[PDB]
Amino acid sequence: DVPVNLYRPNAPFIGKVISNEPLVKEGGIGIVQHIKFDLTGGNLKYIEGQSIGIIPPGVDKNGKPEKLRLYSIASTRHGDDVDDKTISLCVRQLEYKHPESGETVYGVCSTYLTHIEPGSEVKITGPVGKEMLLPDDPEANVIMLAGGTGITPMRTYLWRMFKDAERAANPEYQFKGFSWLVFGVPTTPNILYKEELEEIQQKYPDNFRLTYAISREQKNPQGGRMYIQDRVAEHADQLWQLIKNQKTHTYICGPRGMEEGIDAALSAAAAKEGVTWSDYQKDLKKAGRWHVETY
Ligand SMILES: Cc1cc2nc3c(=O)[nH]c(=O)nc-3n(C[C@H](O)[C@H](O)[C@H](O)COP(=O)(O)OP(=O)(O)OC[C@H]3O[C@@H](n4cnc5c(N)ncnc54)[C@H](O)[C@@H]3O)c2cc1C
Repeated sequence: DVPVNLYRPNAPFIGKVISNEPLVKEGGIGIVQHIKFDLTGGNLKYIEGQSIGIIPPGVDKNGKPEKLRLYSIASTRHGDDVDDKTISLCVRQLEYKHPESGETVYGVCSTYLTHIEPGSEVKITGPVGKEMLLPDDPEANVIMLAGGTGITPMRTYLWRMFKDAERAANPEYQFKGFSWLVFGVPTTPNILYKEELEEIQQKYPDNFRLTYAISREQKNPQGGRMYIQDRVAEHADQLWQLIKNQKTHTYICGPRGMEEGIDAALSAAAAKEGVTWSDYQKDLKKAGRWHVETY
C-alpha cells in the first residue's frame, strides 16, 4: 500500500528541475532552497513523511562514483501544485570550518542541489522510509518538533491537513484534530515557510498552534539562547497531556542530538504523575506513535 523503492541507484529516475527558490530570507544564516522536480515520464509515487535519494554527478576524492544522499520530501503525494506530477525538497547547503582540510568546505550533493538550474536532469531514487508516516485518522493529534530542515516532513503533514486544494483533493482526510509545531531556527529570516505556516494558524486557530524557538532573538529563563528543548520544557506539562492520548502521534526531525533535551523535558513532566518517560516512550515506539528522523 505504501510506495517504496520504485526507483533504485542502479537505474534511477531522471527528473528535470522546474524551480529552485530561496527559503532563507535576507538577514538569515546559510542557504536553504525549495527545489521542485518533474516526475512525468515515469511512475514515482510517494506519500507524506517519506524520503528520496539524489545521486550527485562525478566522483569523490578516491575516484569512485558518488553515492546517494537521502532527502526528506517537502511536498505531499500530490506535489506543490496538487497535480500528481512533481516532488519537492528542502535542502540546506552544508558549509563548515577550517580544521577539515582547506579553508571552507562545501558539501557535495547539497551545494549541487542548492545551485541547480531549472531544466537540469537529476538522478532520483526511492521513495524510502516508513518511520515518519502520518495516520489516516482525521481525529488524530500531531505534535511536530522540528529543528532547521527538520520542518521538511512537517510541511507535508500540514499541507495535507490544511491547504484548501489538498482538502478538496483528499475527501477521506478532512483533518479535525489538533496539530502543534515547535520550530527551532536561528533567526526570523530562517523560519522556513513562515508566511504559509502563519496563514494556516490564522485560518485554523483551534486546530494548529505554531511555536517558535528563535535562538538569536529570544532567551530562555536561564539567560541562554532559545532552543527547541527550552520551548518543550516551557510546555512540558501540556505536551505530556497530549501524548497520553491513544491517537496522538509525535514527530521529531532535525539535527542529531536534539532528542536529548526533549526527552529530559518530558521526563520531568511524566514524573509528576509517577510515569518514567523512557519506558512509556518505548511503548509509543512499539505502537508506531513516536517517530524520529534525525541526521
Ligand atoms: C532520512 C534523512 C533525511 C534527510 N533529509 C534532509 C532534508 O530534508 N534536507 C537537507 O538539507 N538534508 C537532509 N538530510 C541530510 C542529507 O542527506 C545530506 O547528508 C546532507 O545534505 C549533506 O550531504 P552533502 O552531499 O551535501 O555532504 P557530504 O559532501 O557527504 O558532506 C558530509 C560529510 O562531511 C562531514 N561534515 C558535515 N558537517 C560537518 C561539520 N559541521 N563539521 C565537520 N565535518 C562535517 C561528514 O564526514 C559528513 O559525512 C537528510 C538525511 C537523512 C539521513
